[PDB]
Amino acid sequence: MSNTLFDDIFQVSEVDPGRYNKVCRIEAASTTQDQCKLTLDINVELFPVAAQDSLTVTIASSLNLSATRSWRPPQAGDRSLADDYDYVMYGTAYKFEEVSKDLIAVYYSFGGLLMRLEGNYRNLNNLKQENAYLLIRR
Amino acid sequence: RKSRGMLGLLEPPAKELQGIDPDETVPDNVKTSVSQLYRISEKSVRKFL
Amino acid sequence: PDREKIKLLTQATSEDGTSASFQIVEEDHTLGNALRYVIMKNPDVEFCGYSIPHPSENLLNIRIQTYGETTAVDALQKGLKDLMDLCDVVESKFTEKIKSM
Amino acid sequence: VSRDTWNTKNMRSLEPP
Repeated sequence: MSNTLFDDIFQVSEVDPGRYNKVCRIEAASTTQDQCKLTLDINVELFPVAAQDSLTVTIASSLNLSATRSWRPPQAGDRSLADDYDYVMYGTAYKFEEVSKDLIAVYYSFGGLLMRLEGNYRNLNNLKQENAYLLIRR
Repeated sequence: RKSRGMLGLLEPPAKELQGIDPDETVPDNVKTSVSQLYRISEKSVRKFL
Repeated sequence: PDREKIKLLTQATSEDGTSASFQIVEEDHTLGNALRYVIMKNPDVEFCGYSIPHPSENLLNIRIQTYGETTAVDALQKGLKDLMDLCDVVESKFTEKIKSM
Repeated sequence: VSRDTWNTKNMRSLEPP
């Protein structure tokens, strides 16, 4: 509930694999947010995406709502987010840029899978922190 | 800062109310937007120097 | 009592276990890979991997990092025992098939 | 064929030299 930083439904326009066999760069425009655009690299053998399909895209922190320092998966029966999402990535917002007055772009790297999210009014929701989950469901 | 309508304090200010912060009239929205876009801390400048 | 076969590498070992490097002499990819697979099938193990540091040495460093449940030594012991049980299963199946034919 | 030799023959050569 309070851990989702961004949430929108996107209509995919283009899915081009550029010299790739499992990663595509999808282009999607928002629904009812005419200014919000989305460019996203997706593993399409885990989450296949076709041109003109509806994607519910959510950005959240704290997906699950020791000093071992190595990431440990949550328990199998854990009531967490991503139960209702088909594709989840973990990355970091490393760049905020202005594309025009009242319009900014946010850049995420999910281990090299890049996402560029564009919009206007998200200033109290999107930050430059490691905690950023991308949740996509068809 | 000035493209957001608020004051771009390139030059130091000099007035009677120079003590008060010039971002009080801003309604907490473009402040966090500007901090989202450019946020240059004193520690960062000193480390760069 | 072979005190030279397997050695805990103290420099590459965490406090209170859960992370360790073991140096095993006269062993190579054969045991290293099978042991690594079996150990990785342990839910407590978060990092298993071996390396042969140099071809000129009959030597093998296997790395185990666990969570807080068990130690790297216990993970290695469980992996070795599970490798033995796997080999027993294979031997029994092969023997019964050979006898039947 | 189809006859076990490992069961009946003690493996001496498998001992570590």
